[PDB]
Amino acid sequence: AAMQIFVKTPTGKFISLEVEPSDTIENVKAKIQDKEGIPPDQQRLIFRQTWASKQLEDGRTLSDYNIQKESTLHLVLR
Amino acid sequence: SEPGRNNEQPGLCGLSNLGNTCFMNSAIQCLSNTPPLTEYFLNDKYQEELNFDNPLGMRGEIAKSYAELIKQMWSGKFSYVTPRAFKTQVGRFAPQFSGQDCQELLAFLLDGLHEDLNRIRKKPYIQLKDADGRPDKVVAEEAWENHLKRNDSIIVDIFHGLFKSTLVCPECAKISVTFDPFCYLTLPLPMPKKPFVKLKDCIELFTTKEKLGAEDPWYCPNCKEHQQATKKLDLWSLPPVLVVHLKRFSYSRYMRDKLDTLVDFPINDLDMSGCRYNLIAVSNHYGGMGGGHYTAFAKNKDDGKWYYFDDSSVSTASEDQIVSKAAYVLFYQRQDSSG
Ligand SMILES: [Ca+2]
Ligand SMILES: [Ca+2]
Ligand SMILES: [Ca+2]
Ligand code: NA
Ligand code: NA
Ligand SMILES: [Zn+2]
Repeated sequence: AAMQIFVKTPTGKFISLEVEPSDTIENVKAKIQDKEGIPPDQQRLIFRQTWASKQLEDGRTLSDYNIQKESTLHLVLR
Repeated sequence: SEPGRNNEQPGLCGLSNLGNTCFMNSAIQCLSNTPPLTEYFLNDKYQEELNFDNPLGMRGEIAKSYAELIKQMWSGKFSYVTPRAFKTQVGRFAPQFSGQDCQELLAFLLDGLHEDLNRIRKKPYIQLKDADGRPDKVVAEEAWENHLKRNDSIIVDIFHGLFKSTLVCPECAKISVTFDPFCYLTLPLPMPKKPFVKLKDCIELFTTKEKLGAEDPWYCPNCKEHQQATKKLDLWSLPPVLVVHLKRFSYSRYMRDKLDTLVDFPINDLDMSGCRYNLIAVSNHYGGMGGGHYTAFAKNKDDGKWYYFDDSSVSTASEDQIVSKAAYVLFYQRQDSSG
């Protein structure tokens, strides 16, 4: 089940995360904190698809957004 | 007795500006004059399809308050309404529209109406695939079925199409083909600015192979890195209502101007990928110091005539006025048959 996804920071740096589809958005924000030191309350995560630009919210899973292996999330400071 | 309450023709209803909300009123007028969508709400088809538990939805509140606004605008009891209740829900679920760009609000409403009305109540997680050498019809059909397994709504029915995406890694030359849904198209305009361009040329630009910018690389699985691949899009399947956004804000921000090209777009019979489209609505943008002003042209479904909507004011229009440099978002409806 384990898979790699990427987060693009505002700098343009690509973070690599190890996740599972069942991981919560809060847990993803925690993993981003572990690596970048950005507190989760300041993180805005966007999943840019060809038909939607969805903001990932606490209480959902990566699976809720159909995040795929090697997907990229955009991180915005806000 | 009541400002705005006047017996009027249904749909000929303006929207008060709440303070820089004309970007929202213009979008609403385009959606209001999308006949399959308005008819769906006025006939109360939405009540059975509200999705209150959708983890990507707005608890049904975007669809509910949109439906209530549409019912006011098409009741016949108003010359304009003040969409406070709708604007409150938009700000609640998309606070970026508080204190804007008409297109970005449209994208949000198309997304929010879709999820609030999504017929899939328990979505399966689906690993999406690329072509892997299979014929285009096979891969496209699989992609549409995968889309429908998670996304099945009046918004999908009306607005969602498919294009074929071909990505080529510049380093390993691997080719990756996917079929990807969309709910509107953003068309580039020629750079440097030309004074006149047909809409078909901007569509041609859209389907031209372009190297991805260094700010939007694509992960190559072979190289195990993000690469500046080239991306080529082909319009594969076109929806009954095609929303066409003209990318007028193509200048770097310091220029503080837009591409004011006269884009000549058809009123009747825009032909694309074997489909024939007719214009039903236009969002206009007029330049101005504080982000400018948005208005709309739209064809009324009950009398077939064109009208101009400027916030609370509604007036008759002619189609000869509609192609102007102010045109920004175009709504096209597919013709049933042709020839
Ligand atoms: Ca029509
Ligand atoms: Ca015709
Ligand atoms: Ca004409
Ligand atoms: Na952690
Ligand atoms: Na980009
Ligand atoms: Zn490669």
